[PDB]
Amino acid sequence: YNSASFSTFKCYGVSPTKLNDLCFTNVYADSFVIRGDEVRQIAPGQTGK
Amino acid sequence: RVQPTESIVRFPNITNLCPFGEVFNATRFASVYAWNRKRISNCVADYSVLYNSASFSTFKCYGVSPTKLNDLCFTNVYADSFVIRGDEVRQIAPGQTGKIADYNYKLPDDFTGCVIAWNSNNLDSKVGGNYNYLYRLFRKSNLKPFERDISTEIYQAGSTPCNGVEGFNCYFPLQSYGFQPTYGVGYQPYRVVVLSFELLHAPATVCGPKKSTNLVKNKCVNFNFNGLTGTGVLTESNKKFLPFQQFGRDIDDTTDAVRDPQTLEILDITPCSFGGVSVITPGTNTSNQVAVLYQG
Amino acid sequence: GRDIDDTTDAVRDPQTLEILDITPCSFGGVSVITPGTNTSNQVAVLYQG
Amino acid sequence: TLVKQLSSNFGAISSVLNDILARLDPPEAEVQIDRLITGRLQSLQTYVTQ
Amino acid sequence: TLVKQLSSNFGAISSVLNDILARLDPPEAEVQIDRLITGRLQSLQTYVTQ
Amino acid sequence: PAYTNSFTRGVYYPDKVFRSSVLHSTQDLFLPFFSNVTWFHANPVLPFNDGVYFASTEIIRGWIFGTTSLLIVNTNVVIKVCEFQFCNDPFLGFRVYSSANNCTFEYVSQPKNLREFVFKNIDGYFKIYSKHTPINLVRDLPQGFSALEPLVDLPIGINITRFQTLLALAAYYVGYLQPRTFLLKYNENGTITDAVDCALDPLSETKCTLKSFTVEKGIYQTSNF
Ligand SMILES: *[C@@H]1O[C@H](CO)[C@@H](O)[C@H](O)[C@H]1NC(C)=O
Ligand SMILES: *[C@@H]1O[C@H](CO)[C@@H](O)[C@H](O)[C@H]1NC(C)=O
Ligand SMILES: *[C@@H]1O[C@H](CO)[C@@H](O)[C@H](O)[C@H]1NC(C)=O
Ligand SMILES: *[C@@H]1O[C@H](CO)[C@@H](O)[C@H](O)[C@H]1NC(C)=O
Ligand SMILES: *[C@@H]1O[C@H](CO)[C@@H](O)[C@H](O)[C@H]1NC(C)=O
Ligand SMILES: *[C@@H]1O[C@H](CO)[C@@H](O)[C@H](O)[C@H]1NC(C)=O
Ligand SMILES: *[C@@H]1O[C@H](CO)[C@@H](O)[C@H](O)[C@H]1NC(C)=O
Ligand SMILES: *[C@@H]1O[C@H](CO)[C@@H](O)[C@H](O)[C@H]1NC(C)=O
Ligand SMILES: *[C@@H]1O[C@H](CO)[C@@H](O)[C@H](O)[C@H]1NC(C)=O
Ligand SMILES: *[C@@H]1O[C@H](CO)[C@@H](O)[C@H](O)[C@H]1NC(C)=O
Repeated sequence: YNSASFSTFKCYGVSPTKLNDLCFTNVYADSFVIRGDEVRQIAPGQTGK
Repeated sequence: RVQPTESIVRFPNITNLCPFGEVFNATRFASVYAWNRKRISNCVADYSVLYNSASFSTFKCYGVSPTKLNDLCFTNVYADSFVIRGDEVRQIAPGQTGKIADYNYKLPDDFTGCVIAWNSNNLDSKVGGNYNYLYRLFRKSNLKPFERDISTEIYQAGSTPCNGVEGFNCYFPLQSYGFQPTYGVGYQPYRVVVLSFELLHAPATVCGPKKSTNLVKNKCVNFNFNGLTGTGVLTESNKKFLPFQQFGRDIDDTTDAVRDPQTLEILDITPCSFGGVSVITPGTNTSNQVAVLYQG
Repeated sequence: GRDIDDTTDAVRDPQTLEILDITPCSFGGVSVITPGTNTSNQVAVLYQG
Repeated sequence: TLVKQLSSNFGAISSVLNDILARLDPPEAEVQIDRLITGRLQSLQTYVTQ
Repeated sequence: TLVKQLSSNFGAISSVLNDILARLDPPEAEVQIDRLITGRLQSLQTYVTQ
Repeated sequence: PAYTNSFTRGVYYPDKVFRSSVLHSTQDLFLPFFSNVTWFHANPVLPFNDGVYFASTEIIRGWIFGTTSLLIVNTNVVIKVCEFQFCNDPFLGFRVYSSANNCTFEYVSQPKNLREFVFKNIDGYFKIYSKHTPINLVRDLPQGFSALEPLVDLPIGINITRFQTLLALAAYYVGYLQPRTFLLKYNENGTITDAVDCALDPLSETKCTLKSFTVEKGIYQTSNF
């Protein structure tokens, strides 16, 4: 969060400030490149191309 | 044991009826983050007429039976009203958590009373969506039992001090609802009235409809003085009560005196005679006679 | 470490690898030594242990 | 002590049977009267042993 | 024996009080706390009788 | 503003029940014994932490409470409780407020001595106790017992933290109540006759433990350390 102003730093279901305390298992990482207008499409319960 | 003979009940002669319709179906309620408190006192209530008929989605009474709400007296019944999200109508209960549970309205862990809700998808389902109804999302800490907050300040998240810039890591603390008339049941607005009341605070006057009965004395009877139920022998005594005192106690915290609400006279209470029974027998080989001896 | 009755008696520092003893804080019972109310009102106080 | 051990809640809502019976339906009062019974039985047992 | 008795569930999920207080919500953790308290009072009444 | 001390003053009837020939232990807000009580002359903003023991030996009529709004004056009494606009010097001539915009509860009652009062805010009430007793010693709060009796119980429920006196254009003491436990002693008539502060001295705690006012020779266990 103390970085180069992540534009869409917004977690779902869990508060980002409480991420550190809780312990998860086997995190996956997905990386790709899209356009600015298409960033709003990446969200649970949302549709679009 | 000495069995009772008749029963007497004494409630104060109060004529005016508690205003309930002025609270339940009013013109417009308030938001969930700012809820008003209507205090009801000094009247004769009737919760059964609000129990039957009409159409209420939920009627859940905690710590008291809704059926028996018309014979016990109370002390300054409170009333709260607000409009709630459809899926959170069950989130207002003692103990259980939630967003609005700890950020809008937190009931105590020992709450007593009744939670009343009913459908409000007719007048509050505006075609464009009522934007007047507003809820809070961000707060530094959780709320306390029966706490309200109105103040709106820019929230702060970690570093990058906000001090009113509503920028990065800074959010407006509270967000609206929006009520389109075609949403599902999870989004549809609901209307909630929370009734809460304290039992042992003072000898108050709000009571259910119960006709009084003439006083009897020097007989083991059942009495009912303003929700105080017990069996005893009511006499006339000379103990001096100060004008503000109502009840009376003894060395081991047992009610041995009382003041009747109507006549305002001092009466004592003495338990009806008890005792064990012992039988003297000369043995069932010589004779079949006995001799009973009440002990006390 | 435990000694005879499943009570922790010594622990190891997880960063410097040192053994540290553990001893309970001091408790007891306050008592009042009085010569009688009908003789005086001066008392003395005894802390038990 | 035996008499004073009659104004304790023991975990119920009120230490009065005539109050509990006048505020709760039978389905939901026997989870309260039971706590009262347990507490008062233990009090009597201690008294008798002493 | 009185000291060693402090390491038994008595029906709760754990003997350590802090784990129960830091693993469960209060209104539900009250029953586990009450189970432990009942067990330990019944463990002190013995060692006084005997 | 001099400083004096109270001598077992400021005990009231905590409950509405009647007791006779009983030694009771109540846990409520009480003024601690031998406490340091201020002694003003004749009116700044006096803080209202939890309660106030206002005693005057008489010109002193009013008590405007609030945060920056209850009001009591002496017509006989008006208790208008609503938003006011207070002046720099709120005295009775008379300008104390500007208007009553969103006004609320308004109780007008029917239109050598020591006056003692106790004000409290618990769960939405404003309790006032009082007791008028004769005295011949000028100022210098005497030694004895005067159990205060309940006077009114206002169902107001507001946020009071600062109060100020309405001087009538005169000495009054102000002591603050604290959470303390007492051992009240009732006589056969139902009146409070004596009290013991169970947190003042070791002997007081010993008296409080045994539930008696006299202690014989010996050693007793009071509490834990
Ligand atoms: C990698 O990216 C993160 C995110 O902006 C930044 O904080 C970090 O300094 C970067 N590391 C390097 C070596 O540039
Ligand atoms: C609704 O208001 C009317 C007033 O005309 C009255 O029946 C009562 O106060 C309310 N009834 C219900 C069921 O809300
Ligand atoms: C109503 O009760 C009062 C006592 O508060 C009593 O004085 C009065 O006589 C009662 N009314 C009637 C009609 O008896
Ligand atoms: C009853 O008494 C008679 C004599 O008094 C004796 O012979 C007989 O055995 C007794 N029977 C019993 C059952 O006690
Ligand atoms: C942990 O890190 C500190 C920091 O330098 C170091 O002094 C210490 O030796 C380390 N402990 C272990 C067990 O490596
Ligand atoms: C205290 O002792 C004196 C003489 O020793 C006696 O006269 C008095 O009665 C005693 N006080 C009480 C309360 O017994
Ligand atoms: C009250 O406080 C003042 C100084 O603040 C002190 O001189 C005075 O002795 C105190 N009162 C008592 C009874 O000790
Ligand atoms: C009451 O007033 C004080 C200022 O005197 C303020 O700080 C506080 O937030 C207000 N509300 C409560 C509940 O104390
Ligand atoms: C008080 O009334 C005025 C108009 O007379 C109104 O503007 C103001 O909002 C009201 N204040 C409250 C707290 O209702
Ligand atoms: C109780 O009050 C009566 C009423 O006058 C009085 O005669 C009696 O002395 C009082 N009892 C006391 C002071 O112990």
